[PDB]
Amino acid sequence: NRAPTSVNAQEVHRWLQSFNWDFKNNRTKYATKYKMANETKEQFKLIAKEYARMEAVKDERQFGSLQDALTRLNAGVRVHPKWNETMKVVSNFLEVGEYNAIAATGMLWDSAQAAEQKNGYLAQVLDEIRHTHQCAYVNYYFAKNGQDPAGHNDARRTRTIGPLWKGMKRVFSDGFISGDAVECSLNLQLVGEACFTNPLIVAVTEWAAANGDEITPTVFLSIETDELRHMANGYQTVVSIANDPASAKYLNTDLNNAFWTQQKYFTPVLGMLFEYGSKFKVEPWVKTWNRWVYEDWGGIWIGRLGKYGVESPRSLKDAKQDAYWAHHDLYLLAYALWPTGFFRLALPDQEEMEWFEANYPGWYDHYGKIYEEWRARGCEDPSSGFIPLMWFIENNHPIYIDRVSQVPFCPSLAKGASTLRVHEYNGQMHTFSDQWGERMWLAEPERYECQNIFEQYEGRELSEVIAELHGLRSDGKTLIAQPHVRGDKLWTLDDIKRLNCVFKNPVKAF
Amino acid sequence: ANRAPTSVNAQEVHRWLQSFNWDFKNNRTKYATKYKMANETKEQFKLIAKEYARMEAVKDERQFGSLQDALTRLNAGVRVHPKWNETMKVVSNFLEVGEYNAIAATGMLWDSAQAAEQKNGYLAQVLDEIRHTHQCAYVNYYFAKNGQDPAGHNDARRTRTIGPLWKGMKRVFSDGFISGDAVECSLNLQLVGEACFTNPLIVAVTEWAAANGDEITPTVFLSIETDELRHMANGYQTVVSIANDPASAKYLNTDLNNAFWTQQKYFTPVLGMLFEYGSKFKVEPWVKTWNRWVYEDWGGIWIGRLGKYGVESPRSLKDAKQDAYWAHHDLYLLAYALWPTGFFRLALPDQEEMEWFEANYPGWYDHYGKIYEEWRARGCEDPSSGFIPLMWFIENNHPIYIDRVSQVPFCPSLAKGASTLRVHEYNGQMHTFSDQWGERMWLAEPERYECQNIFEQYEGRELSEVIAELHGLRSDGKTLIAQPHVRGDKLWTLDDIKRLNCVFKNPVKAF
Amino acid sequence: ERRRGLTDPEMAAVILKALPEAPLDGNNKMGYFVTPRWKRLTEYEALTVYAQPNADWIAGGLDWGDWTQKFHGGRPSWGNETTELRTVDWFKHRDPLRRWHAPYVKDKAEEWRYTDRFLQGYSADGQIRAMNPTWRDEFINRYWGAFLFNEYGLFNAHSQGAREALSDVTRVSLAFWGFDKIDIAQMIQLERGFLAKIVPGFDESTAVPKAEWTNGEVYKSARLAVEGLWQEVFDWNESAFSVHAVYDALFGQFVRREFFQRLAPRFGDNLTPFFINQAQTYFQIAKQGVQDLYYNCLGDDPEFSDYNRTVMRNWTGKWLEPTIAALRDFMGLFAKLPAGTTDKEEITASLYRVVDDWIEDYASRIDFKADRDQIVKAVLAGLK
Amino acid sequence: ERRRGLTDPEMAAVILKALPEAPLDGNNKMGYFVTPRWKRLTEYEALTVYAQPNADWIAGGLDWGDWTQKFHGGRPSWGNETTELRTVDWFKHRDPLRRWHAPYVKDKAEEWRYTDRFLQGYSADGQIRAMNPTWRDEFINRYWGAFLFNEYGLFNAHSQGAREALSDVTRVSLAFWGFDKIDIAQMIQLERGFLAKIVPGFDESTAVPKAEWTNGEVYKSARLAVEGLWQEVFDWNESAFSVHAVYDALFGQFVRREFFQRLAPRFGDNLTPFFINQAQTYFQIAKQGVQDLYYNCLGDDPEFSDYNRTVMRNWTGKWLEPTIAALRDFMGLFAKLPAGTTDKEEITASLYRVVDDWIEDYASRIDFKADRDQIVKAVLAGLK
Amino acid sequence: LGIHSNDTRDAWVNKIAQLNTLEKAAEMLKQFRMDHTTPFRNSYELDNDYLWIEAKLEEKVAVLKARAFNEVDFRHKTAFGEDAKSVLDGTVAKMNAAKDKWEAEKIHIGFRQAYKPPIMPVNYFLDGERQLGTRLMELRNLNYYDTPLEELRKQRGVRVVH
Ligand SMILES: [Fe+3]
Ligand SMILES: [Fe+3]
Ligand SMILES: [Fe+3]
Ligand SMILES: [Fe+3]
Repeated sequence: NRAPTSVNAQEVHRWLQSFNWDFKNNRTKYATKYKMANETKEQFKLIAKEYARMEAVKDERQFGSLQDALTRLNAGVRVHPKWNETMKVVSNFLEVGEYNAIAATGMLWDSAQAAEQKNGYLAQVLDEIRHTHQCAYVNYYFAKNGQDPAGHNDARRTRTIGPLWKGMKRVFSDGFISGDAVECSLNLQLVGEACFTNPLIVAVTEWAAANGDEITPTVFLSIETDELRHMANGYQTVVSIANDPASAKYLNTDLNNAFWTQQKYFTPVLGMLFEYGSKFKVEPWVKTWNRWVYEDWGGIWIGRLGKYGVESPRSLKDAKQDAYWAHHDLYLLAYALWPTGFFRLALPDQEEMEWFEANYPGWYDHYGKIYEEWRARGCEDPSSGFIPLMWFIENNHPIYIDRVSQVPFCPSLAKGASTLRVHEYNGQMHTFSDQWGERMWLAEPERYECQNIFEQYEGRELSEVIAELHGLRSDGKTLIAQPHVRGDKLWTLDDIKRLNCVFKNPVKAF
Repeated sequence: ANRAPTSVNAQEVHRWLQSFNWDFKNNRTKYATKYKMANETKEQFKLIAKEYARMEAVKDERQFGSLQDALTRLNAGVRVHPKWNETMKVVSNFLEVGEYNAIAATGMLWDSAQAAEQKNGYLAQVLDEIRHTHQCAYVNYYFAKNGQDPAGHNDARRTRTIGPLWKGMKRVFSDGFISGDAVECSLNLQLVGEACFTNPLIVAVTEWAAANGDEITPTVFLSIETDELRHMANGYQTVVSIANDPASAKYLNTDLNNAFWTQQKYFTPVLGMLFEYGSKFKVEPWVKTWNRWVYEDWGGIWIGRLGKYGVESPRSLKDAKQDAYWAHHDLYLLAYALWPTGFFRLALPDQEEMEWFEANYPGWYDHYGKIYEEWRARGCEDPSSGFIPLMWFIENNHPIYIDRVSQVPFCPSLAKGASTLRVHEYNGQMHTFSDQWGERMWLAEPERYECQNIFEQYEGRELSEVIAELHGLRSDGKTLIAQPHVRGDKLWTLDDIKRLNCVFKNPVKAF
Repeated sequence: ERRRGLTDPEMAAVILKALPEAPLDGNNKMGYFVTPRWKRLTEYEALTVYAQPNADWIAGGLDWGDWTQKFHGGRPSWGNETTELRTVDWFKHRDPLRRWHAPYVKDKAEEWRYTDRFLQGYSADGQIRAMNPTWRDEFINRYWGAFLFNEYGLFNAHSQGAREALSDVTRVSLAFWGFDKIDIAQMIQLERGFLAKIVPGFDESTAVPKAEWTNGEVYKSARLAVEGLWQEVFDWNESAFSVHAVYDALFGQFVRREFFQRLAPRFGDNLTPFFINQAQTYFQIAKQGVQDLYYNCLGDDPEFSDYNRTVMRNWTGKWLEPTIAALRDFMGLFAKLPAGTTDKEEITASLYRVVDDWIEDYASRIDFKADRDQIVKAVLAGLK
Repeated sequence: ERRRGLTDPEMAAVILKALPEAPLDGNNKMGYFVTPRWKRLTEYEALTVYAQPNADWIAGGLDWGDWTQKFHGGRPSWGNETTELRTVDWFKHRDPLRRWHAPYVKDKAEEWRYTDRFLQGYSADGQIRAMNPTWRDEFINRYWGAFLFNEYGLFNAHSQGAREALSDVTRVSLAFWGFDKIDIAQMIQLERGFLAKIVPGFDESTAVPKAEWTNGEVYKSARLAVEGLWQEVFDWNESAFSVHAVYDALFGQFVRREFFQRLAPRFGDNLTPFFINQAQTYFQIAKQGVQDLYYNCLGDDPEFSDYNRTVMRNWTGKWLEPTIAALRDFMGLFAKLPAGTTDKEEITASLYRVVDDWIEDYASRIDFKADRDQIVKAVLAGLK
Repeated sequence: LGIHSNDTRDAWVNKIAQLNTLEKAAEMLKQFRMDHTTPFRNSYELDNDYLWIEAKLEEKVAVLKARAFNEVDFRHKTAFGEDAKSVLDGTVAKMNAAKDKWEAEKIHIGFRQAYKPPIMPVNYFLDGERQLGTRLMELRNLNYYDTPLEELRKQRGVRVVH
């Protein structure tokens, strides 16, 4: 006996701000330099039920897409081998990033005092759970239906053999949750998301489509549909701490540290995975990097925060100076260490060499010469008895690991930054690749104690390390990682054992 | 707190569905029927409304998520051969009408059944037929929204009423399913319709579509297919329930034979025409497919299984074999001759298709290929030629008739198949028949068959007037929906059809 | 293995070479010629309207000519002779809920899954410990169970309409209403089975409720009305109207809202109200549909408004007496409750609520002159 | 425009030329190394377990080495120092409902849409006409409204758990439990807003319920207990266990089930029980996960079972006294109901039901010695 | 030799298995943390194994404490018998009186080394972590980039190797 009536999410969110009540111990449980205001609002007026409905619609579309049309089309098989190998690393590393984003957003939700800011953070927490499961499902699907399951099916335990995993862990695991909650927000939301993760997702969809992959676009566009709320969350954090003198004291320091942290790893790794892990090229990494950092983030996004005192990072000039050759050097080092990965890597072919030379003049005389020498020595042939690390050792080109960033570097052979800093403190020696990480460590040494692969594996034979960490395929002899992407002449653990390659700590020579 | 978590599933509720019906004097079917569906007839699938809804919802979510996300991103709606786009117009619309009339037929069967379990099976089929109607409608909707040629996909429901193939389609999947005895309607729909043609036809269509770059049709039609086990169970249960009534031994064989002839008479030529002539890449000759469908699949396994209740193979089956070899080639000759009356674009066979036809149907060339080459030389595809193949038909004295019962057009003087014509004058009106079975159907049941054919409705009207009046034009307002080719230029307009000066005549006024 | 045109290089190359530069037609809307009830044509309207191949001699059809095959004796596949009501267009009806098959099954599946979760919580939570044993054993088992046969008969009253409805919109609406009726009956049975599971000694067999329905006194006239509405009405429009706008709206509304939805909670029964909530939701949806079909389209018909109103008033007068008798007989169920459960004032107020709601929603939309006092007094005549 | 490798003939040809004949590994199961709890590995376990990159020094971790970056002063990103409970493997916990994100959101979205349909049906049916005015104006508006702050505090108690959980399975479980808590609070507010919509004079502002929560007597000790559980506990395991296994199980169960779910029906309020049913379903769902994590995995740990049981008994002793105090204070809500709504016997029986359910489900699973008569006598001190 | 299992871990597990009193176990855990777990550690011998051995010692000490203490003591005392609240308040006061960032870092690191659970109850220890970390971050991040790398190297007392 009335008009049919219902209450929507907005009419309930209208009264959410009043939910929190004041008592003596109503404060954040974590250490922080900033005081978040308690009148902060959120751009999106969501309740638990409405958020569930929104996410369920997207999930039904993506999973109906994956289980009917993409499966019927063999879309998981008809993908270039190089891109299939690349998606292992990309999907698993994004999965770890989203997982640690869950914990980071939980810490942020603890920090916030306004109920609306808390609601936004909780929505992002559920979203990061969704994104974790989506990336895990990309690996799941490519394992069930892909042309090579190894690495997709056991990435969560084979990630731990290779060196790139430590840097990935720092950027998307420890940089997200370890430190001031505002600093963690800057790493995750203000810098990690606005600068890298979102354009990363879009560009990954572009490159995956170029290489016959339709599973990655299907999952990652659905992932990216959730990013407006997270960008709003980062903006809300910066707004909520903008009225505190602690902001004027510390916010620019935190933002610069977060920017350098993220860029130091996402400059070389992303470009290397794109340009060397793909057959069909979409765009040189230098142009994409310049557009992402100087155009989209450094110019527009950071400019939007000028009213709250946020300044452009002071290390942006250094990042640009070092961003030209970083991924080529990182790929040299990563191919030299192919046995330690959980993916198959391919040497550049003639077409790829010509594309590299066209887009990066001077690339050949250094990188192409090295790669052609490696190929002429049989880096791809198991009977050759050669892994490029042998070439590094013969030519007196040590490979170090940055104590802070965990990124491998070869200062005596790099084209980009070629500075090495070694310090001895309390019976230990630490090697740094730049001034910013060196300052980070000198300022707070106790935060940076991760052992690198050369210390954990010091004095151990490579085959023993690979065997112990389960780096083998189902047959028990063939390695997950290979120096090529063809289906024949795969390297076995006996091939690695015949080399007799024993890990050494490069710093002992000092 | 204090108990174990418990629930009730569909089976535990269905266990008592048979007692829902109670006995009162007026508890009987409202429709005329010779048979008596026995009560205490059980159903194979234990379903309640909510469980059925859940299982259909899973499929719907999967299918629509596939269509809205990956197939739209891949542009799969455009990257389809033009011939298959034109073929899908007809296929989707005609199957949609079949499913829609199946809704009413299954409602009639639900009225007829006396056991609550048979009623439940029929009700589940009713909801399924609604689902399939909306699914075929959605195939047309998607191809109109995203395809290379929306016209015909976007108005098939009112532009189908111009051409002659629609009348026969209506008889098979519209009037055959709902007009007549409820058991006869079931035999047309379930025992013969689905089991013999529609069931295998859906999978065959998905095969031919996949071969032609079409991914929308497989996506929708395989989900449609996932439902047909319950419908086959419904047909089996119908035949079982009427098996013990003495009327079965009198009437079941006659009804089954009439239903089989009704279905085959239309689907033998039409399906072969649509498959072979409406596609670029061929999956299989229609002769082999038909032969596998009717004798090895349906007339064998299926009717062999049903024979234990007094069901026997139709007596017109040999005549169907005799007439099925050349049926679809003749039908396409006629259908192309009348291309202005369709809601789809037709094309002549090309050189590879002509060689494929002559390889799979020896002797196909000297008749059909030579006629098509004559037409192509006459400029049948050129709007400035002023020639439509109907003009050649009239010139060479090859009149086209319309079967009074089946509504299938036929040209006896040119057909390689039946070639038999019957003309009777009864009470001032003349009727033309192409077979003995339809002639007997009309002689026994004259008041059931009274449909006016296109030559009677259109008698004396110029072709352009008919096309314009029925809205057979594109959004331009002058270009026709139907074309004699599938190219993107040199399309015919209403002005060309008007310049032809083609005026429909009644072929039976010559007698 | 199979080579697909979309993915296969050579086949895809041929297909792409055959494609035109732009779509042959700029009109990419699949129901552009349908008159939209709302601002823009909806997906439901496009997928539904005009799916029925009616000729122009059935009001609103777009085809021409007679049916290809008719019944023995010549009655058409579909025809105007199957209903009393006339109209200028049978395709004018729109379901106010914009409800085609996909959304319908989606909603019912949501409700099914939520019901399963609720039952698991209710059993694991031990909420049965509060229910009154007498209410559960005597009224949930026998009388609420006896109502499932009323719902089943109302469901079966829809077969004539499912076969004879003269448009696709009307057919889909009628089918959905009938499916909702059968769903409610099955939900009653499901609750009885659940109670048999969690209450030792409770019998889920329908023998007792069926004996009450077919041989009892409170459901006698209700059973007679259901039988008449089901098997003695050959007009699909009469079946739908009398079921959903006369008999259900009064008797079923009183039984669900004013006796079980009202008295069940008083006995510590939060289980029956859970299902009666679904029944009421279904009733309100069906009521929107029924009002749209019979009052907005046929009752407000520009050319047959008065005649349709006369016909519906005749039907209301015909089926109101059996409905009043069903209510009068069901009144006897109040003397079987424990003393003090309810009194005459509450019963009278609930009857007045149901009658006034009916008069507002249905009786007044066709100008049917109904005396609320007379109807309520007639129903109360059998209170003892 | 853009050429795709799956459909473009040249790119497709190159890709197909590069492919191998058969997959390079026969093991097409992601997470084949995860130990399955059930017969065969599920998608929940394949997608969830080992997603957290723990090292071996955190029980069950597969990685090695220290954290790359830690807190200022050396606090690890994750560590064993953040909880009292010790385990041989933190990844052993499996949610019995096996719900990862997709099923969780699917269920909650179904519940939301069914809630919307039910609210529309309830408003259209005019069932608000039978609800008692005093109950709606005082008890739904003020006290039921005040309970949403209790639910909100219980929700906020999950923050440091969502940050500090040492396992991805445990983290997902904790996040889902907290999200359900916030959902319950927002559903209480949604019911208040609905009543404001369909009842003139009803004020949806949270000022009255919030004043009752922060300044009234009935919820004083409940508010104190919630504040302590939320902001005074830095152990995520203690927070989750004490919220769900001690405080919620007793106080929230009595409030939701034995007062509002029990007394709302007596006042014609079928609207509050609809949302209390959802709350009870959420509670019974979360209970299985709580028992699996704290009794199956930690309490029954092969090497730390005795120690974990000692710690959890310590927590129960710590947090039972404030829970009993909250119940004792809430006992004063019976002095405000209209006389005759309930007697002392019904209250005592409900209290015993709640306490017995707690002892069976939780207290006895860790060998905690609880006297039901002692507890109920202590709680009833606040009644008479 | 092994990443996850080796002779050092086995020997330390054997050594741990023979702690029977809570006093000895707590003393061993404290000495281990002083010797092996910080940048200020006395030796980097166990760098590849110290975290796992520390976890094993922590488990042993936690079990022994739970056995030895009562509920109130287990909630409010450290393994050495001190009042956790008094220790926390004293450490927080010393941090608040800290003059520069070097003293603050020393205080926070020493607190972590000496009172990390299971030596101290988790509630008290994490509250102390909150407050001490707030103070230390405030002192450290003030004028972060003003000191040149040469002077910062001198302040940290590092030997520049290359
Ligand atoms: Fe994310
Ligand atoms: Fe994000
Ligand atoms: Fe169908
Ligand atoms: Fe069917």
